[PDB]
Amino acid sequence: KHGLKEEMTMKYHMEGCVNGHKFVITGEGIGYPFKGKQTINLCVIEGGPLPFSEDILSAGFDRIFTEYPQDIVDYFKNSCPAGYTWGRSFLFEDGAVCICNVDITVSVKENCIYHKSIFNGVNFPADGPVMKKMTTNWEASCEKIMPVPKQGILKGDVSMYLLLKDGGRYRCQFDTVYKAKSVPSKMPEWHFIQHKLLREDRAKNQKWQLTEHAIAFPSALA
Amino acid sequence: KHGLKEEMTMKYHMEGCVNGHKFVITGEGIGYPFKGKQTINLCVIEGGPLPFSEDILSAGFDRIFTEYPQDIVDYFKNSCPAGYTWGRSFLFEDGAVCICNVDITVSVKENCIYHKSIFNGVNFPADGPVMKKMTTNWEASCEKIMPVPKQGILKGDVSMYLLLKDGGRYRCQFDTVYKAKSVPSKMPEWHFIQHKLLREDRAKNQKWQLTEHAIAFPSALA
Amino acid sequence: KHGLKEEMTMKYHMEGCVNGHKFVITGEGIGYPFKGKQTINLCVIEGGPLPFSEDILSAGFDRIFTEYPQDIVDYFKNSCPAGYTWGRSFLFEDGAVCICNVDITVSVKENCIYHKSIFNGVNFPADGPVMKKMTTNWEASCEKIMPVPKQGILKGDVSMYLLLKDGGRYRCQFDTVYKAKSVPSKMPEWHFIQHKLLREDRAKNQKWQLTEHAIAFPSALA
Amino acid sequence: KHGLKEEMTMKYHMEGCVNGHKFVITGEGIGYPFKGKQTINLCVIEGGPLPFSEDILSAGFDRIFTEYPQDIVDYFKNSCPAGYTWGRSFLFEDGAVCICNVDITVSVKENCIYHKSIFNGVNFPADGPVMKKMTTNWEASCEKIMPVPKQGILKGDVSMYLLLKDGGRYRCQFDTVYKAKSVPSKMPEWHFIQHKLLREDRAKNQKWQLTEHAIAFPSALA
Repeated sequence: KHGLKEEMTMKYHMEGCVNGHKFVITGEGIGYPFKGKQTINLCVIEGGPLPFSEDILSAGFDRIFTEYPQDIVDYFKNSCPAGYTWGRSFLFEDGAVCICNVDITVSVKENCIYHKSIFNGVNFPADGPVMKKMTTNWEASCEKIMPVPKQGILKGDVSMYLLLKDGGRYRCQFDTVYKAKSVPSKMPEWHFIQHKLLREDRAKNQKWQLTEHAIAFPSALA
Repeated sequence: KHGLKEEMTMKYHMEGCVNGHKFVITGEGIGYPFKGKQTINLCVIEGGPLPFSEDILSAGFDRIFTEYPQDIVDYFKNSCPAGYTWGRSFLFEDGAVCICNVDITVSVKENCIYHKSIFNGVNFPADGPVMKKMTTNWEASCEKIMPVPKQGILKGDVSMYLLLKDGGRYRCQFDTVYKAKSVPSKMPEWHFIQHKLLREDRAKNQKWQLTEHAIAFPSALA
Repeated sequence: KHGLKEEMTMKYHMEGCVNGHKFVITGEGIGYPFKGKQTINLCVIEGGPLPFSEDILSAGFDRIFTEYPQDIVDYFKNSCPAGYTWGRSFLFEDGAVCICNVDITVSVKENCIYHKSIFNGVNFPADGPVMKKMTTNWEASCEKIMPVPKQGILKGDVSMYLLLKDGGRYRCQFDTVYKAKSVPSKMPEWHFIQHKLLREDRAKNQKWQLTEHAIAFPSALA
Repeated sequence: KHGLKEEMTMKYHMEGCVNGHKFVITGEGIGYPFKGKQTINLCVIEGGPLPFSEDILSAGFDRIFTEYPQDIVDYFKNSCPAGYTWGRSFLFEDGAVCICNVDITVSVKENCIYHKSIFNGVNFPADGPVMKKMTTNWEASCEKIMPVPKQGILKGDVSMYLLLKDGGRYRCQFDTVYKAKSVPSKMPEWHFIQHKLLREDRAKNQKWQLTEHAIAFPSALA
């Protein structure tokens, strides 16, 4: 109906720079828009091996892949097949900061979703979990999604924790704007989305895999 | 079992200072620990009429009043009847900041819960929603609750929105530590709590009423 | 002329609560308004010994004691003898937060300046420099002072570093509003003030001493 | 001695993306390393006309151009002719965020300094001063420069104000790391630098000019 089928494929290109190191990452994978699941495999083709933990890039590679109850308006699916863009800031508690822009576009012909990313960051401390690769996975999280009705865009807000090998928690504040590639017809009331995101790594060429399950749920409290 | 019954009464004393103005507020109300509901009525007995919106004080007056599924450890109820203390910072987006400390203690004899608060704030702009009283209610929110196992305490984190009469959203970041008044035996895995909080105001003496429904829910994603 | 003489005496009362611990501190000392120097001695009379480093309270006990070139309007001296109030937030990098309100009033009769403070804080980590007393002194700093002409008040902004015994730096963001106790006649262009602040401690009763030198200087760059 | 002469020329290339709009800017100008002055002219060659105020990019195009008293170690000049890189985050008070990386390299042959920049940003509000071009100039500022001795790098910290056409002030927090392109021999004690930065705009092709005067000064307070 909007270009999507219960099972689809995805391609991801990310160009970036962290702490002055450039890199390019390319990724393919499988996803289930209505189940709210993606699984994707990534490969560094430039700048490898990354001197910073791969975890920082994970949310840098798609809300189309969210399970939405039919009662709530799905802005992301509604934007398809042309798709949507978004931008996000990442504010880490040790002062590091990153920013990401992503253009997402559905190719109905090939039943494939494309993701081009620019990812940039700075001020990760040399002696901190990211440049020393002491991060494990991101905790599950619950995101708030708020309409900016006058603008036709959405804002997301979620405070995120990265778990440390050595026990602890490393915080990162995510602030996101989501913009349909053309004017939507309806606009959701605000709502939550719950997320789970896991990484499993893979010595010739740096590679790894990510999985995400996400589910939307109304403001309403029983 | 821990001093609590399905229906209870509450008393609230808050002493504070906002933008240099002091005040004292006293409150009584009714609550349902296991349903996760309180309703409470408040009266200014000093410093009235408040020159700042009453909304800022709302979370300043109890997690005992949260509905907890039996599967997740309820730290707050477990701390009763002696109870617990907590402290919270409030970081508003226009630069204003507030802090609150609260001592909570259950009187099993009288089936009553006492709440003593100190509330302080500064740097609310004269020409902003709080000092001009243009705030409506707080949006529903979803709080994260994280164990600090080594310390026996909990940390809460939730980014909060106050709605404006004139449409918009005014943000406030809440960071909280919760400390049982003596050493707990078990410690919850981390979890979410969903909140709803509403104000209805009441010309002799400044008074108003607050209602809260809150429900805990596990990290797990179906 | 405004109640002040090249040498004066000061009295300081601070009531506070940090991390749930209350206390009262009383202080006397000597100061030189036009040289921009104070030296003051402090004594805990309640809640002693403090479980948190004394450094956090240092800026919590007077801009009257700033050296001002005659070319720039001195708002603080101009507010005397009635004096002025102020409020400040303190945002530490580990998430702790404090707030202070202070009423300052000159007693020309006795050539004495009074300082009443309320100081409150929360969320200092148990295992961090403040609750473990691993702080040394605050680095020198340069504060920005900005007029809010329409309101007749001033805003101060300075990012502050506390030095750690074990080498490092612990950051704290200070945001301040300064309010004359009645309407001033002129209002400064904005400007810098440079600060130096040092602590030397003193087993019967917890006591210590603070010294401050501060000098104002115009926006202008040679 | 380190490749520099009292008068030099500069070339600037910046590639960027703000709020999803890409662009390329190219710039030439004249500078006086030891007087701490640059003046530079800029031209958009891609993406013009910018939909966001030009002010945001101003600090995005060199500390070599700082007047340093001989008593304080000049890390930047010392890094020449090979030069140095740096990265900076920009945290605006309305939630927008930007990041910049810059590689600076001196061509002694041609008495020219090259500046390649990547500049990225997001979450500038549509209805805010930057996307509506209501900004004037940046106020003068005083930056703190702190050595990270173990790493051989420097950290800068300065809270910045952009002035608004319609009167007001728009805040931006700058955090910077400066990294010599090879290991320096000495390391400065920390210090201040005072900055002044002004823009004058110029209908065929979007162009404009920037000027900067900057002067370093020791921690010491007379």
